[PDB]
Amino acid sequence: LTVKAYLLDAAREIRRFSFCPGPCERLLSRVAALFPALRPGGFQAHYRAERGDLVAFSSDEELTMAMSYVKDDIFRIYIKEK
Amino acid sequence: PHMRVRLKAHYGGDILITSVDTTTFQDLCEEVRDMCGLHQQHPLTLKWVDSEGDPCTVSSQMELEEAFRLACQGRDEVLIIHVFPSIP
Repeated sequence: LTVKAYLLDAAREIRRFSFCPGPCERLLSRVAALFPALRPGGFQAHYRAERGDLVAFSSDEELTMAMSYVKDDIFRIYIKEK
Repeated sequence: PHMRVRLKAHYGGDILITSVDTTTFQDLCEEVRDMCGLHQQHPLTLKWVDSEGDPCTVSSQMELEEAFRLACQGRDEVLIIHVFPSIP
C-alpha cells in the first residue's frame, strides 16, 4: 500500500504516504490534502506503463488498471496541474 | 517505531545540525526555528531523502510517519531530515 507521488517534464515535488468513498476518490483526496499547491478537481493523476509512457487515470477502473502496472512493491503516481 | 532524527538546517550559508529523540512534525519545526534563531512563524521546507535518493517533502505528521516506517524497513538508526527556511 506504499505510495510515492511525483508532482510534475521532470519531478518538481515528491511526497510519500500509505494508502489501502471510492478508491480513486479516496486516493485523489489523499493527494489533494498532502500537496499544499493542490486543490480538488485541479489536477490530473497518472501512472507509467511498462513501456515507460505516462497515462492518465481518473476512475476506479483506470486505477486498478494502473495498479496492475505497478510491480515494484511501490505504487508510483504522476500528477500534472490542469 | 520512531527513531532519532538528525536535523540539518541549511540556513544563512551554514549547515546547522541537532538531534531530536514519539516525534512530531511540529516539534521538529520548533527545534529548527530555535536552532536557527527564527521567528515562530518562519516558513520551512523539510525533506527526507529516500532509498532511491529522492528528496521527499514532509509537511505533516502523516508524511513524517511514512518516512519513519520506511526508515524502520531499511533498518536505519537515525532519520535524516533536511530543512530549508524560506529566504525573504
